[PDB]
Amino acid sequence: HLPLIAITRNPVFPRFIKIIEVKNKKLVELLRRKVRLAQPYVGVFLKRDDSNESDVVESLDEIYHTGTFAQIHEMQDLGDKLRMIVMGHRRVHISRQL
Amino acid sequence: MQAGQRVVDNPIYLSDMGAALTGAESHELQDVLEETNIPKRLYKALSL
Amino acid sequence: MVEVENVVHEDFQVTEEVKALTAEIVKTIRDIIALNPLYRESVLQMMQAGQRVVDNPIYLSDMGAALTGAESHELQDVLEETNIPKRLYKALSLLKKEFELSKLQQRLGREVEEKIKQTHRKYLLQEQLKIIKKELGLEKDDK
Amino acid sequence: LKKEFELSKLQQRLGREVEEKIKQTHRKYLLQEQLKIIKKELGLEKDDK
Amino acid sequence: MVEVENVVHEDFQVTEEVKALTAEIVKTIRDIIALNPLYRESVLQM
Amino acid sequence: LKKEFELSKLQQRLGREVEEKIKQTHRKYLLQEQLKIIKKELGLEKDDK
Repeated sequence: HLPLIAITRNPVFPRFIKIIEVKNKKLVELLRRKVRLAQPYVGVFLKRDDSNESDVVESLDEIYHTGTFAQIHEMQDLGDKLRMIVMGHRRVHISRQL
Repeated sequence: MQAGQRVVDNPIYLSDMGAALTGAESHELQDVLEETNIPKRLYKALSL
Repeated sequence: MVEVENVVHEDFQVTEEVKALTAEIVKTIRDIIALNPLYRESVLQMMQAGQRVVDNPIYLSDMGAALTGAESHELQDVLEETNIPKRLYKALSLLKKEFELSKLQQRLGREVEEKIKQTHRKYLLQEQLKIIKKELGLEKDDK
Repeated sequence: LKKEFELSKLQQRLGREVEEKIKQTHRKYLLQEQLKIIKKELGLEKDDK
Repeated sequence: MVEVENVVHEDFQVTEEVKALTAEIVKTIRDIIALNPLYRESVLQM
Repeated sequence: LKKEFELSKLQQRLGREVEEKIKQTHRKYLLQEQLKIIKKELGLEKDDK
């Protein structure tokens, strides 16, 4: 029960290290709320055709049903304020993502 | 990471890393993900 | 004077494998700026194809084609082209056309300099031969 | 092995010696060249032809 | 022509101080390839 | 440590003595080696005098 992450033109092939640098600054709020938790983690999904930032937050069927949970490595934030590292570790097909 | 070392204890992960080199659009990958059987995805990958 | 923004820019809906030629354009630009450094290479690191910050691909292709040293006429010719792969083909052609000359000049410089080295190195050997013959090949003294 | 080794080491010493002679040539030329420029800088000196 | 592998190779049973010379043989080989490099040095590490 | 160092010492001395006895080969042999080096360094054909 977390908002979907904004891939923003970044394909994350299974078992393929990837970096995500969204231009929006609202996902960092979610990144700071997870720091006090014992185990740090993030989930990974892929976006469908006709990318739209308003559709990622408005409806939840746009995203495909497959998903890939994985563990966070380390934050850097060299240039932007949202420099998360992503990985394709555990593929999953959630019964219902909504 | 070679195939002659027999250290590829989880082949699916290596095959996914190898299939990532394909230039097919992401949607096509999702279509490959719909496949459950292993030879179906292998044949689709070869076709790709 | 009358003007209108008739900037045609058709592109295929499926935009996954269409940026691979762009990948080859930036690879040729990386080879042109590495083997023939013109400008700093930090700008290529600032504007990458993996950042998804290329909101205007036509502009990115033009900026990449701008490093080419081809005459202005060629630029006009690239603008005359309407299809997108034709201009990409021409931009790559401009890059390779410059690249051959660059490679010729670089090979020639290293080759000519090595010829100078083989000149003077053989002279160093001849100098050692003389000095060793003018010293070791004596009984008491030359004078 | 030692018989070859002695000749090899001899050749290496001999090569460095010729190279050091080139250095003793040019380093003194750098010093003397500096000397010349300073001697040329002292106004109008040094009887000419 | 008749032939036989008369590869003589006598060695003393006590093989403790006989390998001390080997250390000098490899030290001389390392000095031959280090001070007068002829061949690659990867073969000596293999 | 004493016995092993004594082995290394007797070997180092034996090797120094054998090496000295090999250095007994005269200097004419060394200059002859350099002479052959001169003969196979460049074209032998001097044809000057």
